Amino acid sequence: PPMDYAGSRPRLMDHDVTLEEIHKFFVDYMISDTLGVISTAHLVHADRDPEKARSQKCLELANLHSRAVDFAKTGAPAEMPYALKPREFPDFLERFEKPTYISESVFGKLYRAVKSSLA
Amino acid sequence: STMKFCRECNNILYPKEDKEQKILLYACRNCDHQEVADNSCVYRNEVHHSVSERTQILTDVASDPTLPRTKAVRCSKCQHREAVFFQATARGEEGMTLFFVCCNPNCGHRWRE
Amino acid sequence: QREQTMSLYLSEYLSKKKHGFEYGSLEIKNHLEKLSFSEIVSTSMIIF
Amino acid sequence: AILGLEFPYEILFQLNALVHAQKISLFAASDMELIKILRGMSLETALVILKKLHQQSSICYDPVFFVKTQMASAYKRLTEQNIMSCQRAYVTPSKIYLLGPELETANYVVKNFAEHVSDFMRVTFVEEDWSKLPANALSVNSKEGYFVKPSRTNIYNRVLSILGEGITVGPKRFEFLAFSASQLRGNSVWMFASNEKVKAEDIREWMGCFRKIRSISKCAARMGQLFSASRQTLIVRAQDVEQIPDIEVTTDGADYCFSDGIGKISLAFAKQ
Ligand SMILES: [Zn+2]
Ligand SMILES: [Zn+2]
Repeated sequence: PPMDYAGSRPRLMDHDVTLEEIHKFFVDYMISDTLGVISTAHLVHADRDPEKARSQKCLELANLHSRAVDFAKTGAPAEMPYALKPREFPDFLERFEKPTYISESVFGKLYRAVKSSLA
Repeated sequence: STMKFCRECNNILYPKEDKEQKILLYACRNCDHQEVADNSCVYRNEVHHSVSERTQILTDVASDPTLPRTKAVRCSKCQHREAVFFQATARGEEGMTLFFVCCNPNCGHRWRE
Repeated sequence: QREQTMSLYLSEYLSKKKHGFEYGSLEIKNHLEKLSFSEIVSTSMIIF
Repeated sequence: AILGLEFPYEILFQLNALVHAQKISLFAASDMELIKILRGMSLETALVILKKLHQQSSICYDPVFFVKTQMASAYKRLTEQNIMSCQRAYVTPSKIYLLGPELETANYVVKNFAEHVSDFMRVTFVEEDWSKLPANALSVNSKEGYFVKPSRTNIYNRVLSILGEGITVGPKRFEFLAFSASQLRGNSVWMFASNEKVKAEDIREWMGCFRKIRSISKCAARMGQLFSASRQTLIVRAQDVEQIPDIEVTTDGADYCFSDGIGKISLAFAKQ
């Protein structure tokens, strides 16, 4: 069964916009914007543990990703936890500075095959 | 709750209503002196519920209840499931929004719904 | 007994909505809790 | 105030962008001889020599010798392929960078506002290395009291002041109009210089009435959604409208709506 699509409650002001709150929202979009890191963390976590996309970690990651996608329409920050960060990256990424670990999943097999083909 | 004394009799005045004059007057029962009233106010009391004097300390009246605690929501900065939830209005928003404050003594983090 | 403690449990259909149990409990508390009129009024007076 | 003349805005903007680039220093272009020479000259040849000097990668120490040795369509372009010239500005915490009249696609606003093409300016906020601003550069976290309270930095106030007052380049001052949904992720925003004929408020009230929406993010999204590139067609009046009921089913206490953005069209209208 698919995940629920129930979004966050809308935030309605008691007065009209004074052209300053829109600027505050625009500036605040730069901070607490974890849209790009949630997908990478989910991919890394799915690569690491077996029976991927079945544990509660993947469900929480999907919920956070949906909330972050909905952040553009409703002002609800994603609030990415610190303990959910990957801290490890597979071989098929451009994060050379970050620690790189050998991946043994289907993506790792594809990367090994393409490396053997190009070499 | 407003008592005044006549300038001639120096006794307590009793409020009364005159049908012909249709005005508020004060008269004392000792001397026949009816003075004019000011502001047409005969009673004024600040509503206070301190009827149990010298008894609210021994007996827990529970005037300020404690906020409820839940163990379903999980905090972000720490992996602690216990948090307090309550409803309060925002700075400018209209309506009630559910808040969450982490109960971990070492976390001290609060967030919205 | 004067205290007459009771116990009410929430239904299982509120789990579908996000944070449904908390909202339901808060609505029930706001609905069936006594709030006297004296706690709302600040100044009481009689004017002719 | 140093110039104090009728110098054109476009040439001044090109010179300022050239100074911003690592081609000519500020003092080398602030001399009286350069402005005196460039004040009286044909516009097309002046633009040609300016772009010829700007395109060279070498740092030109003395542009006077270089410029001495060197010596309508917008409407049809918009109607054909929506080709417009836009001024792109990069705002950094240290300085500002102007790219210039880079040719790009056209949106709906410039279709009905094709006169003030130079007034539109795309402004994005980046770091010194023209990268996305990190989270620690704005509102760093700090624990004061019982709970953690974020503390705004000077860059936050600088961005707020820039968005409020605006950028003053020559005889212009660009205000804030709106930002699209795509630009919100890219940290970009449109700016328009106020003019006697039309101002920012005029376009704001012409696009629509946004006081009905009481939400902050929703109002901005609905104001900026009318900026995607689209091709012009015929005009449809308001008398050829109708209201048809939609469908909505509630199962297991969940509101599920089928008709979210669906619609109907005829064959003659599709052919037209
Ligand atoms: Zn008396
Ligand atoms: Zn916590």
